[PDB]
Amino acid sequence: PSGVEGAAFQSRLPHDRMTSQEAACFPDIISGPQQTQKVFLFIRNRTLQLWLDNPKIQLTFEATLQQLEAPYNSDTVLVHRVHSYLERHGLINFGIYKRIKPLPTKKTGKVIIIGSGVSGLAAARQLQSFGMDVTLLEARDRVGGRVATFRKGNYVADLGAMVVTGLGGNPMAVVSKQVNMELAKIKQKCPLYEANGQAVPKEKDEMVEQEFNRLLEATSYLSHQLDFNVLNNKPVSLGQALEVVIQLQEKHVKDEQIEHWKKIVKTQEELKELLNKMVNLKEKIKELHQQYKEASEVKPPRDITAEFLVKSKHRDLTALCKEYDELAETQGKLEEKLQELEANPPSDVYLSSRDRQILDWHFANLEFANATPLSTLSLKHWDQDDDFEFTGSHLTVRNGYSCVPVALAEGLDIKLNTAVRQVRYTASGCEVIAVNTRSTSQTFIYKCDAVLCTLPLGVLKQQPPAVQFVPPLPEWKTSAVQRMGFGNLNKVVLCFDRVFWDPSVNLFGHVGSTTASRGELFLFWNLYKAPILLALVAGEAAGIMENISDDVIVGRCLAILKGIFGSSAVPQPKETVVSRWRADPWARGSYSYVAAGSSGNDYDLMAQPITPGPSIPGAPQPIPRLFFAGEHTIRNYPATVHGALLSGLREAGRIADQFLGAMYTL
Amino acid sequence: RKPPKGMFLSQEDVEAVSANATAATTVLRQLDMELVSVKRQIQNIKQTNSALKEKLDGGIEPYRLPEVIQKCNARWTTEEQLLAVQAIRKYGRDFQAISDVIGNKSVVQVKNFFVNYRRRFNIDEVLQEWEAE
Ligand SMILES: Cc1cc2nc3c(=O)[nH]c(=O)nc-3n(C[C@H](O)[C@H](O)[C@H](O)COP(=O)(O)OP(=O)(O)OC[C@H]3O[C@@H](n4cnc5c(N)ncnc54)[C@H](O)[C@@H]3O)c2cc1C
Ligand SMILES: CCOCc1cccc(NC(=O)c2cc3sccc3n2C)c1COc1ccc(OC[C@@H]2CCNC2)cc1
Repeated sequence: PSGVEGAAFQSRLPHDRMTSQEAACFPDIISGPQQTQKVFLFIRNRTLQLWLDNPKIQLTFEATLQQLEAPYNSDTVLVHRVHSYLERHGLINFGIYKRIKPLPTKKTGKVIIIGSGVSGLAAARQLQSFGMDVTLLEARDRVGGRVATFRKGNYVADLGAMVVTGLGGNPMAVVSKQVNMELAKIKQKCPLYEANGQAVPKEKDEMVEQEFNRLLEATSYLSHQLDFNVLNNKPVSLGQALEVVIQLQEKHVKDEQIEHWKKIVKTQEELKELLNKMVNLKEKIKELHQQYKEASEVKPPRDITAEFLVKSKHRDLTALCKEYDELAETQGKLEEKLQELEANPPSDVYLSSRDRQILDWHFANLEFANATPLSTLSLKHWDQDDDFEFTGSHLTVRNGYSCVPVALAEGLDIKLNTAVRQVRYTASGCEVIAVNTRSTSQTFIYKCDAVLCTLPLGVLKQQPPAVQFVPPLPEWKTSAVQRMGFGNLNKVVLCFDRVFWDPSVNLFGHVGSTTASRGELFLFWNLYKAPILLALVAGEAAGIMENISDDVIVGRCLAILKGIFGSSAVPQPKETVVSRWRADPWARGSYSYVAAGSSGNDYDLMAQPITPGPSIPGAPQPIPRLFFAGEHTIRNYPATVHGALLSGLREAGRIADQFLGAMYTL
Repeated sequence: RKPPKGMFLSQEDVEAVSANATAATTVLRQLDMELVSVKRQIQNIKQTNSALKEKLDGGIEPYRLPEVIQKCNARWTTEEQLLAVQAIRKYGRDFQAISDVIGNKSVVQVKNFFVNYRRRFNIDEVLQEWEAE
């Protein structure tokens, strides 16, 4: 994907098409002739290209126009409208750049942003870029929110967001050019090591992996073509579907066994009547035989009745024995047809024992990817964001992912250690109430024209509430938060003296001994240049591991990865840290997931800003005062950092469009 | 619109597994019972089989007797019509079961032995007491 169109792809827009948003902004173009919207499309993704070839500097309207050409540079009022459209919604001139034109001397309007997570930093950074004053309010003593790197000495390991998922169509493909981000590459191959400590053979790996995958598309079949969705008036989760396709497959294996042995017997007793008819054919071969020979011992001469008797009974033996022989060959074609019907037994079991704790390992890292047990994931919608996943391959950030938010926080006033306990909004304005989180008596009152809420969805689910809204949020939002899922997954990072593992493998797994513990330290990660290994606790294990001590968790670590590489082959780590995200009051979880009974629409519902009621009854209805960003907001890029900053960018654009007006709709 | 591999999923069973909580276990368990059931039926029938398979030891070979080699003869001496009318008295219209007892007459010259020496041998009168019984 290159040319002026490669910008359109990289910017997550169609090329030959026109999105609903630019339709709202450019209704004349979309309702007009085909040619005019074609030229508009060109102008759009062209200026996109110019921004994408050098993200490290702001491109102005005077930077583009002269680099267009007829008959595209002919209409300037339109290229002004498209440039002033794109920077507004953060498709161009976003993130970190050096701006040629120094900022407005006086700001316009006021918004305060709750929380310094990357979505909040994007929103505030571009709102400042737009000529508004912004202030950021953090409960934490540091920025970055759910991107958190551990840095001690040369040891850096991130407990938050680690890998970027593809660079194709990634907004952070440009920030990786804006900030110093050395993107290394994970290596896809994962060896699975059993509970004994020695690796699983390759044939078993392939067998269980393809089986696993095919159970997944089995579930997809259940949803889409069989509409197996509600059960007992309750929505089904892909955990339940996985167990029902597993059960159906085991069931089949059984009933094909029975189908096989039924026909081996039903050809076998069809041998009964035949050789019963053989025994009671033979005994009369004997009786008639001594009849014949006692007839032939009558000695000549004979009257023709006796000669008749001997020759007739002679034929009666010489047509009887042939109906012994032909069905010794009819028999003879039956009884040797039972040992090949024996020699093709159907598979003894659908699935055996030890392999279930391997396929359980695959299920486990599935529960890791979604940060929740498969019991909770909506079967229909859990993969809904898979269509929008990027191209290229997943890249780790070795110097730590905290380099990007601290890079954004440059130039903004972040007020750290101030926890917002109340958000108060009406038609005249907003005032939020904060508390210094060190000395909790000290209270702060901020007033502004709008507030943008980056609060993680876990803290919004908190009951009794950590942040009170006056007036309370409307039911349609609060219930959307209630039915949305929030997952948990945690990392144990271990710091040794040197590498006792294979430097070639970046990640290696360990299969648990039961379905219940399948998420317990199932895979380990060597992605870092220091002697750093970090194992992931996920699934339902992550929730249980938080309330038990750290030294027993690292104890279970070293226990596991001793039997992997040998007992003396491991040191004991200099220092270790474990994450507990669900216990974090500023997280209350890890990232979101669509729960059973939820859907993608809920994300949409959580993006919708909230307008107050009219102050004086009978007044013109007020302006939306309260806005929402964060990973739980962007629908088709949820639970990612790129999705977060995309939300922050778009609602920086929406805040601006409301309080600065939109001059690009002419 | 089809399962990805040799997995089988279609409506009629999934409702049988979802009928209640234990429908899975109760649906595979009586299948296991019906499996070992017919399996013991097998081993039973095997064991009855080997018994009369033992009863068939030696085949019929002591009761086989050498086959007669002969050439078909055109005419008749007087014995094989006295043989013939007796053979059709016991047998009737089964001719290759007559051609054999005579033995020097192949099949087809037994049937033209049904329309010529007839009212002499009174053959249709001897043919219906093979029909009476
Ligand atoms: C273990 C883990 C691994 C992850 N790995 C990846 C990954 O590999 N790739 C990826 O794309 N994404 C990953 N993510 C998810 C990603 O980190 C998040 O989606 C994103 O960083 C969240 O940004 P945010 O601004 O939306 O939320 P946050 O970063 O949580 O921002 C919210 C901020 O508000 C503050 N706050 C909370 N309560 C209050 C309060 N009462 N008053 C004032 N301030 C408050 C918080 O301190 C926080 O700083 C991972 C997440 C976890 C937990
Ligand atoms: C392609 C297989 O690569 C294996 C591998 C190795 C090392 C790190 C990671 N990957 C990671 O460490 C990782 C990447 C991302 S993005 C959000 C979380 C997260 N995690 C844990 C991976 C797997 O990559 C993904 C993992 C989870 C995931 O989730 C899908 C989205 C997130 C929630 N909603 C659907 C997507 C890719």
